[PDB]
Amino acid sequence: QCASSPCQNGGSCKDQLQSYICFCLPAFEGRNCETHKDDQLICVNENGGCEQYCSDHTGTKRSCRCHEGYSLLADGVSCTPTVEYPCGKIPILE
Amino acid sequence: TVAAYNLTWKSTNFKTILEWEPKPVNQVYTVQISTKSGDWKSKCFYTTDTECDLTDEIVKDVKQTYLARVFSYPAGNVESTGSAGEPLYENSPEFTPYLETNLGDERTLVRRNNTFLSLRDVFGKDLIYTLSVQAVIPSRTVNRKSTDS
Amino acid sequence: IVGGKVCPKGECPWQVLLLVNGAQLCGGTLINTIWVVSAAHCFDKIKNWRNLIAVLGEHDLSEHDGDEQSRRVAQVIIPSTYVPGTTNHDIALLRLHQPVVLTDHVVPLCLPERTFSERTLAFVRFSLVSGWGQLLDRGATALELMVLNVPRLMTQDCLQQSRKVGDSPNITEYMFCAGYSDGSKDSCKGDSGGPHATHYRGTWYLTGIVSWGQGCATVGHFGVYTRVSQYIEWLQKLMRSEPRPGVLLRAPFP
Ligand SMILES: N=C(N)c1ccc2nc(-c3cc([C@@H](CC(=O)O)C(=O)O)cc(-c4cc(CNC(N)=O)ccc4O)c3O)[nH]c2c1
Repeated sequence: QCASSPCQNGGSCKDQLQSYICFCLPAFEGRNCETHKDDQLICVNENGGCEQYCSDHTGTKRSCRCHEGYSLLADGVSCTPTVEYPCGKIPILE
Repeated sequence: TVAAYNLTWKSTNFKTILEWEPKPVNQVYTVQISTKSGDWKSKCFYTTDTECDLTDEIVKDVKQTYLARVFSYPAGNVESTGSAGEPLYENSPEFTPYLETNLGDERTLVRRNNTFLSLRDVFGKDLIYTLSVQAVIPSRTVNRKSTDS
Repeated sequence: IVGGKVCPKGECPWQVLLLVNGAQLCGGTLINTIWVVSAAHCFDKIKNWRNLIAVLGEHDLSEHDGDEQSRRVAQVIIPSTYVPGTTNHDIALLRLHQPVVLTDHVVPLCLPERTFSERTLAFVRFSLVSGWGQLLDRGATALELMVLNVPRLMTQDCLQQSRKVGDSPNITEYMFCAGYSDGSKDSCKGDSGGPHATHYRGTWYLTGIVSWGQGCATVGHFGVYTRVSQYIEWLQKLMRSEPRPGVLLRAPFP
């Protein structure tokens, strides 16, 4: 259980009734702090962090995109409208 | 593809894992968790494991009641969908951490501004003990007493 | 809309109202100055194909204020797979005669990319449905625009929670269910054709089209919406083709 240092990536173990509990560091999760949060940057995972569209690519980071009427920004994720009445925006709440 | 079954929530001091069956033969699983009226967040993307650590999410609001589901996809065609063009899944039981996690000054997997909270910082006056000691939360319906030392 | 509220004037700017000879027909959504998406079953009995108009900027059907814009519907395109009288492939793309002017009361709803819709919007829980249709199963249609926030369901759960029958259609992959089964909230007749809009990181997208249901707010039932994700390709395509010489047009689907 803990004697067998089961918690990876810097986690701490707590023994239990045979079991143990691993307290991970902010960037990992899993029973044994083994999954790395930082490696699931895919479009099925919270839209890749993109504001509007996401494209995953082979061996390379995913690219974020914007809808017609909007332009991608410096950050690479956010979109801004390049028009007056961009679709899906409510002018009286803008 | 076969749907997962026996989805269970194993939880102690808020470390919450969901487990299910079966062990997958040429299929993978992805899990989604939500609150009754929250959007669904996906986790353990296309794994072969039959467990998923959902601690990070449930400790955001330990007093919410979460529901989770597991999707099954053939491996390779992880875009497999069924007749109503959606992926095969199965739901878990609801889980209200604050009322169903098992207990064991202790730290819990609950975190506030980056640190961990303690059994009392989480249960305040709902936590009493026994003498050998047992921790009891009399304001519970299930898992009201911990184990002993 | 049974159980909704009044959509503040200007907050449902993509809402369209269709009328035949002055009489309320269905609802519809504005995707750009000359294109509107509605529900194919609304044209099953239109033998006055020119007396069909679409209104934008509309809010209160009793008074006229400075906001309404009206256009005739030049063409109505429905999937070649839609069978008149049925609920499957219940989508219609309407080409207006002249475009509308976008104003603070007339803005189009983003037609999302399919992948984005299936993978991200579909798991957003609540979306808004709107219209001037009946306020109770066989009650009075509304005068002011009504909007209702409904939660979406994956079909397994819909099938699992619905009281088995009526001579229902099936929930195909070209539909989806949203609503409540405790008979409190739902869309109703007169709302058909309008939108099911999802809010994602600041923009709104069209995820569904009010389509059918067992009554309106019937217990043990949810409302069924056309799943738009399955038609994006089709729409976009039609929106980039030559006008062809018909009022009703049946376009090949897929
Ligand atoms: N519960 C829900 N979420 C709904 C939502 C929208 C809706 N629209 C309807 C419509 C039902 C009908 C009935 C009649 C009834 O009163 O229930 C029918 O099929 O004859 C007709 C509808 C029609 C039908 C037509 C023409 N098509 C046709 N087949 O006759 C035009 C406009 C409509 O509103 C309709 O939208 N029902 C519902 C239920």
